[PDB]
Amino acid sequence: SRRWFHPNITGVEAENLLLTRGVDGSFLARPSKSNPGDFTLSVRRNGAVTHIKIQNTGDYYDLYGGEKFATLAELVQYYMEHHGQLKEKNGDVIELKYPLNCADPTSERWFHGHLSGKEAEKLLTEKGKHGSFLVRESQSHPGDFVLSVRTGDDNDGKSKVTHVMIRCQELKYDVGGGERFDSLTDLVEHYKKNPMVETLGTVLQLKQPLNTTRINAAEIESRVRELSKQGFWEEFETLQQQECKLLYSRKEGQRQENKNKNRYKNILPFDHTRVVLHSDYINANIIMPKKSYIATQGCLQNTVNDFWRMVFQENSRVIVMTTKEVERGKSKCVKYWPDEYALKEYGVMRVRNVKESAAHDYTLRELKLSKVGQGNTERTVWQYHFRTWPDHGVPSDPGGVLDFLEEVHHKQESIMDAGPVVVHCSAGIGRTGTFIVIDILIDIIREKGVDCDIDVPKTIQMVRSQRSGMVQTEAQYRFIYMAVQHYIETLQRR
Ligand SMILES: CC1(N)CCN(c2cnc3c(-c4cccc(Cl)c4Cl)n[nH]c3n2)CC1
Repeated sequence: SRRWFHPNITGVEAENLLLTRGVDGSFLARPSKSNPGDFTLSVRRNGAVTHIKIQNTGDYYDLYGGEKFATLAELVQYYMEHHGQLKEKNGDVIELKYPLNCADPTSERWFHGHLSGKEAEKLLTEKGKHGSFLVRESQSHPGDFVLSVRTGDDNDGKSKVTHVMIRCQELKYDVGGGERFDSLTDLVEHYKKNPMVETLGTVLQLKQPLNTTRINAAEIESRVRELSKQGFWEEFETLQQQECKLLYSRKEGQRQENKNKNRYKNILPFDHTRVVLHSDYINANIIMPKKSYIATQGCLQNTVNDFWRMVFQENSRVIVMTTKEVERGKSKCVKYWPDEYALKEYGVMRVRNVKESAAHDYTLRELKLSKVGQGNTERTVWQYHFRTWPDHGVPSDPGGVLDFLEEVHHKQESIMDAGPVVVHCSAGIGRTGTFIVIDILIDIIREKGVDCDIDVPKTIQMVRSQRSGMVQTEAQYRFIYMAVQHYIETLQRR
């Protein structure tokens, strides 16, 4: 559910909150507002408060003293069910028992804050379907709210927009009668499941929030203008608040004959999208939006053979490596390719490094992949190794990635019936997710023109349902917008 995350709260406010409205076992999560990628797991225990630091440089949620995780929902869930691992540095144990729910409706998809009643009717008239609703701050009475909901059938005749007053009196919310709720979210969820019925029959059904993220790709520059007043951060954490619906099973990655095949213990592939080898386990996920992807981790020494089994089985002809072998003084991926002009065997597979071509931003390696025994199974697999990506943060200018991405797309289209494009970094969720999302959004634009419809958060959430935590930080989220805008400019400048 992820109500335990408080988006706009200070460190001391979380202390008072756990100590007045919480008991030992209560916990919450919060970001440091000035330091992005800085998160704290504030846990109450032994009549005091324990602050556990979490850092996200772009690849994973690194919990200090603990493990690394793909999302905060998977972090909190892991420790609530695997009790004993979260320890107080000095041996003592931290217990996560009672999620302290937040009341802020800012990170909700349906809450539009300081929005007028005429704008709300226009957007619902234009973009809303049956059941599309929004909640805005009250035009008339300061402090109150208005639930605007569209009903009908999808205009000419019978579709309407009903406005429901939401009174807020002494921190409780109600629709003028019945039950008073502790938050706007609780009120919406209640009438989302038990919808209001009008006096003459019409059911005020809260189906889906009014979409306000889909834009015309031609006006990308206008949306980047408003997201940078903020807009970017409040749009990204609204995306992060929907990760609680993506706790799909990871039973295969958790099995113990597979625990050594994962670079990071608690970053595992979803069971319904994982790549199955013909043992059968590799930390890799099929990503589907004629182009699909394979998002996977950087190879370990004991999974290099499994990696080349996957590349062969999927008929992949392009590999995208978005990491160095060593970054931040730690190994992020094993060298799984032979030296130039050399021929090496990785299990039942054989790879020849035909020729390496060095560019400003990347190294291109023409590799010949074949299976030992079968006489003519050779295929050219092109490895695009991006090297200029920094250790922390994102590139300040998207030009190098876009040209690196344009070259990969041309390569993939030159090969008839080529399989999915293999993308990998360290954990295979951050840079890997940022790359796949940018390529997915560009593939839409390059086909159906610059005046097409793109939805950055809806695209990311779709990709996140196929692999945990695709796109890691807000800096990457912002970089996705900047990359798509730069690509939009270069075509229309041409
Ligand atoms: C004012 C606001 N609080 C912040 C800005 N707006 C939005 C609106 N839709 C979203 C999404 C999104 C879009 C499609 C599917 C899914 Cl699953 C998501 Cl999650 N991600 N992020 C947002 N931000 C309006 C509410």
